[PDB]
Amino acid sequence: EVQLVQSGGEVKRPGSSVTVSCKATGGTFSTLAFNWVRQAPGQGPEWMGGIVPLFSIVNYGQKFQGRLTIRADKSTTTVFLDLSGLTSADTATYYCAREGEGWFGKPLRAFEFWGQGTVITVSSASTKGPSVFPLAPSSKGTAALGCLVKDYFPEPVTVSWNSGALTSGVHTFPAVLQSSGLYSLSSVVTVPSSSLGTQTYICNVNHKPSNTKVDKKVEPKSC
Amino acid sequence: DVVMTQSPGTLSLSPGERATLSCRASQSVSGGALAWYQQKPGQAPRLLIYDTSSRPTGVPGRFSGSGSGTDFSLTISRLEPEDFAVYYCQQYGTSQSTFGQGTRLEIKRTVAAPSVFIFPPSDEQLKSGTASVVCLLNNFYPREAKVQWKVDNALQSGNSQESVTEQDSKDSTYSLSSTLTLSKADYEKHKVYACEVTHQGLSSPVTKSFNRGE
Repeated sequence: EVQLVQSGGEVKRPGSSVTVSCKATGGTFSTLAFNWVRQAPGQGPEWMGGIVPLFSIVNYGQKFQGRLTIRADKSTTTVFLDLSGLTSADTATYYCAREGEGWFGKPLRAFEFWGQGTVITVSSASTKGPSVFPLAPSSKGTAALGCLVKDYFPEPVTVSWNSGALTSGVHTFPAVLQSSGLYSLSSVVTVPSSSLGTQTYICNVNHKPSNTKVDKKVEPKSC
Repeated sequence: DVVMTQSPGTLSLSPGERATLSCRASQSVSGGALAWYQQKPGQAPRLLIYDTSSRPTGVPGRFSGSGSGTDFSLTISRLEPEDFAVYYCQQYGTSQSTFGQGTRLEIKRTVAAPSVFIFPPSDEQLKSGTASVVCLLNNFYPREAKVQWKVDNALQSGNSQESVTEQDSKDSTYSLSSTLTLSKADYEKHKVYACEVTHQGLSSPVTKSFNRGE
C-alpha cells in the first residue's frame, strides 16, 4: 500500500527557513505529482505547490513564489518542501499529498494519498510552563468547577481530574493563542452540588516541553 | 482565481438520513475536475470523489457525486456515525487548484439550552497583574451561541477569546468557554462583571454576574 511518512514537527523562529520531508513508499513515484498542502489551526486546506519527480517539473502557487522550493529524490523516493522567510502566518500543519492513479494509471490530479502531517509553529516564544488557577465553584443541583491553564508555550498541555478517576462531565477546551504568543486553556467539570463539601477535586496539569506538572486543588471559595 | 463556495456552512442531520452537500464554482470547471474530501479532527483529508462522480477504491458506495459546469453535489445515501465530519470540495481544472471553505456535517439532536456559569479571577492570579474572568456554557445544542461580556453595563469588545469543544460523542452537545482578560488595574476600577448568553434554547438571554470583592 502507498504510504507517505513525513518528518517531525518543529518550532521555527520568524525569519528562518524550514525543510519538511516526505518519504513515499509502495507506489508510483516519479511520474505522478506530489503536492504540499497546509492547514492553519481552525482554517481549511490550502494548496501550495507540486512536483512531478521524473524531471522535477514544479508548479508553485503564486502567493508562495520566491519563498517556496519543492524537490524530489528518485533513488530514495522522498519529496521535500523548503519554505523561507517564515512568519506566524506560516504556522500550520503541512501535508504531502500524492495524486491518484486511474484507468491504466492515468494521473487523476486529485489528492488521493496523504502524509500524516508535520506541525510547524512559527514563534519567538521560549518554552514556558503554565500557571494554573482555580475556577472555583459558585456558592450560589449541579455545580461547575475547573482550572485555567494560562501562559504556556508550545502546545500541548494535558489535563486530568483526580488522577484519572473523574472523567464524567469533564470538558477540556481547545487552547487559544493569546496576543502575547502564549497559549491558554480551561478544563471544567460539572458535579453534584451536594459533593462540594465532601469530595476533593484536583486538576492534574502536565506540560511536557517544560517538564512541568501541577496539581491544583479546586474548592469553593471561603467566605 | 476560481472561487469555490460550499453550502450550507453547517449541515445538521440525523444518523441514518440522506445528506446532500453543494458546491458552486465562480466559473465553469474544466474537464469536470472537481473532487470531494472528508476530514475528521486531527487527520489529513480523505478523497471521497474525483472527476465529479468517480469513487476511489476503498470509499463506500453510499458516497456519490454529480454535477457539471459550475454546480456540483456530494450525496451520502445514509449517514453512518463515522460520516459526521467536515467536507471540502476542490477544483483542479486550472493550474492553481482551490478548495471550498468546508461544510460541517454534524448530528442534529433536540435543542438543549446551555447551563451558564461565571468564574471571577482567583486572588492568586490577581498578583500576577492580570484578571481572567471565565464564562462557561455547558452542554448545549445547536452550536451557535452568543456570549457578551458587560462590565458595569459597558459591552466589552476586543478583550475576550472563546473556544468550543467537539460535538460530544455520547450526547451530541457542545460546550463553550469565553475568557475576558483585563489588567488588574482595570479590573479593580469596576464593580459588576457579567456574561450574557443568547441561544435558541433560551427563551430570553441569561446573565450570570458577580460583584468584584463580594
